[PDB]
Amino acid sequence: SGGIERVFTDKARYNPGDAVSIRVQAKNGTGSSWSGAARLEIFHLENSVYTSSQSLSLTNGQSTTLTFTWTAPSTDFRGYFVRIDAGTLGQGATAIDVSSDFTKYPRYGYISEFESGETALESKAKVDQLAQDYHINAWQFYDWMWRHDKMIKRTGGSIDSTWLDLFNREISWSTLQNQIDAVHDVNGKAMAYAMIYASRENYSPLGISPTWGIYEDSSHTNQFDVDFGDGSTYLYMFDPQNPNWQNYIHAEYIDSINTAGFDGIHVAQMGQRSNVYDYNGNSIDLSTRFSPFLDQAKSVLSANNPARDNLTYNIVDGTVNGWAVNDVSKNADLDFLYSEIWYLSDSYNQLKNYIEQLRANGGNKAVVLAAYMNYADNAGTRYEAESASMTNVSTNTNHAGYTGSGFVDQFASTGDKVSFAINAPEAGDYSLVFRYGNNTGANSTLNLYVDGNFVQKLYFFNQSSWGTWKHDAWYQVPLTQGAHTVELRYESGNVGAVNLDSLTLGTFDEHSVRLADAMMSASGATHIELGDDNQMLPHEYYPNRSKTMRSSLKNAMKDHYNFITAYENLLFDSDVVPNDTGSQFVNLTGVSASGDGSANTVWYINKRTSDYNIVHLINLLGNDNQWRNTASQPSFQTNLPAKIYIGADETISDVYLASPDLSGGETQELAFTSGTDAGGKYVSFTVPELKYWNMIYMLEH
Ligand SMILES: OC[C@H]1O[C@H](OC[C@H]2O[C@H](OC[C@H]3O[C@H](OC[C@H]4O[C@@H](O)[C@H](O)[C@@H](O)[C@@H]4O)[C@H](O)[C@@H](O)[C@@H]3O)[C@H](O)[C@@H](O)[C@@H]2O)[C@H](O)[C@@H](O)[C@@H]1O
Ligand SMILES: OC[C@H]1O[C@H](OC[C@H]2O[C@H](OC[C@H]3O[C@H](OC[C@H]4O[C@H](O)[C@H](O)[C@@H](O)[C@@H]4O)[C@H](O)[C@@H](O)[C@@H]3O)[C@H](O)[C@@H](O)[C@@H]2O)[C@H](O)[C@@H](O)[C@@H]1O
Ligand SMILES: [Ca+2]
Ligand code: NA
Repeated sequence: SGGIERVFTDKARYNPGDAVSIRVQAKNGTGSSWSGAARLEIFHLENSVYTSSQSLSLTNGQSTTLTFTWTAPSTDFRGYFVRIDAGTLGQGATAIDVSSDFTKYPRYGYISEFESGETALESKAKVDQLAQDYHINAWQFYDWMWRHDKMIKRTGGSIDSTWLDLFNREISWSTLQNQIDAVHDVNGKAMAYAMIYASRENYSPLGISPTWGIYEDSSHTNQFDVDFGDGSTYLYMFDPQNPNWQNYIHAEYIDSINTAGFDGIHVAQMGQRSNVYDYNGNSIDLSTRFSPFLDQAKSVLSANNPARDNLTYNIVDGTVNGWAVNDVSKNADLDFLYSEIWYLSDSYNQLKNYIEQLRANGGNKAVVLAAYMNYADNAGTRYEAESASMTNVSTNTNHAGYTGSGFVDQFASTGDKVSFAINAPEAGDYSLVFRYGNNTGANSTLNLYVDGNFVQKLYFFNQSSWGTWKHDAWYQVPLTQGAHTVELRYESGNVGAVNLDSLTLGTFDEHSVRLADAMMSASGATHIELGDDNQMLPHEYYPNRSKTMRSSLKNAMKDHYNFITAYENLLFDSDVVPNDTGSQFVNLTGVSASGDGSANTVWYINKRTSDYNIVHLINLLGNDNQWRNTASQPSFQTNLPAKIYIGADETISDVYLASPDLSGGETQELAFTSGTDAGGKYVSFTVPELKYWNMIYMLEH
């Protein structure tokens, strides 16, 4: 098997003029010798712009790697599709982005691990995989810093080679510096995460004054804080418009750029706080105070280094006219916009409208969303704990909300054990996720053994009652294909007790993820969801690996990111705008349609540039209108008729459709007819295949 195994480029973005080196990795699986050619074609949208061929002979079972050189055309900010054809050996694809500045088309990843064991080679590997497979061109470095108010730890004037972060992880300077070097190698940019307004506890001896702080009340009595739950460890919050706090923390931003080599600062925040005072007791609206900080930030960064002055800011809890949404997106000197969605834009449609507001408020600046998929779902293959092998503990049913036929109780003493026999369909990482109850008044622990080896002590959090199930006890392990044993053991020095409901191989649901990303991108945004060593982002604490992508979803992602890179001019460009105004329409014979992402339908979103009329179809057949929750496989459709009404205005030369779902997102020309109905001007064609997302672009001349 295989054929064309990988297609990718040495770097994630290129400048105009750069030599671009397309690699193609091929392997003959057909138990025979093979001789033929591999043909390279590169398109800018509908138009072929380079073609080339190389002869290829391979014995039975032989692998090789071809290289095709290309030069990036001098028009800046253009994306290209890439096809490789090898006849009977197979085909493949990738995409190329020619853009001098990543902030126009951000494809944002992350890094959250900085382990000392990590070699420069491993660091390059993780960066290289994301850059090659998805064209990630910027990375958010998460929880790299020592302290929030002192990001680089020094002993005298000497940088400490390792340090411990607020959750006691060991951060390595050299690992960090290697990863940054690697990001740069692929023409990546590196964004340091940093708060706008946070110090850590016991701040006064770092010369920070409480008089710079924000307060819950007007007697300067309680400083807004963030409590990490151990009585020691806190963030304290400060006034973004205070000139001393700006002075202090912008000097840290700069230290970070200049010492670590970052290309900018990803500024975070906690979200909405109400009834906010300064030290002196003047009531203040915290939501208008971020962009004066950000303006000042931008200006001291651009003065320090125009090449490394990138800036974004987390608009937390995003939604149409959400807190700080308007002030930030309209008045902050940010290179691009960023927003963490929680529960105010739960429908595909609501989230579309938020993206549109953002894109409109910012002057078609790029928007990136953080939106952790399947966040509330225990998604993946479930193994009931009542159906496993348990010792000195028995099943029960006497507390509601379990899955299956019950759960294992009284898992409270030495020698108690539960063994699950699981199958791993493919070698890879697996998130072992346990659903459980704990009402002992504290944290509870068990020891986790895989195939007879201990792997980690595991914490089970205390809860409001034994009626209440959580599933935030997990650990991620590598596994070979085939059978394995996963075992929890109550041993010596384990504490508390738990009811165990089940084990789950925490898995992102391909269906929901494909839909969510098509929506986001048709709407005009990107999604930060990939990082470290091909992990997908399950939670706001980025080191969290309670879900894993299986290979089926990895491939769809490679397709998705190929797609949004080749078609970035049609998806993201400065002049790409909705057609919401007017009153347009689309008809699909056989299937319901909607313009507002209604449940169990197909969804048209109509957009335009001056060159093209664009309609995205997104297949919500068989699924609700919520973007985040898991979903069923939608009803794929074949040879489906459509008619798109337009205006008396438009004349349409050709019709084109590309989809990540089909031939890796290559563009097909479609046959079609024109004319007029009672409803108005119209055009018509058969959509050969709709799976999750088709984009229809129709050339207007
Ligand atoms: O205690 C059990 C708990 O453990 C893990 O979660 C840990 C916590 O993650 C988050 O808080 C840590 C986070 O706090 C600040 O950032 C918050 C937030 O900032 C936003 O702007 C940004 O978009 C987010 O990415 C970021 O999380 C600090 O600035 C940051 O340095 C620090 O990393 C979360 O808010 C807390 O709720 C969690 O306790 C497990 O992953 C989890 O399952 C478990 O419940
Ligand atoms: O302060 C005294 C102790 O308090 C805590 O003890 C908690 C218990 O932990 C385990 O039980 C887990 C179990 O808890 C409930 O059962 C409550 C009672 O219900 C029945 O009467 C049962 O037959 C009794 O044994 C039990 O007391 C849940 O309903 C059940 O689903 C859970 O699995 C131990 O088995 C108990 O002996 C503990 O009391 C705290 O953990 C201790 O430190 C304190 O000693
Ligand atoms: Ca169960
Ligand atoms: Na859904």
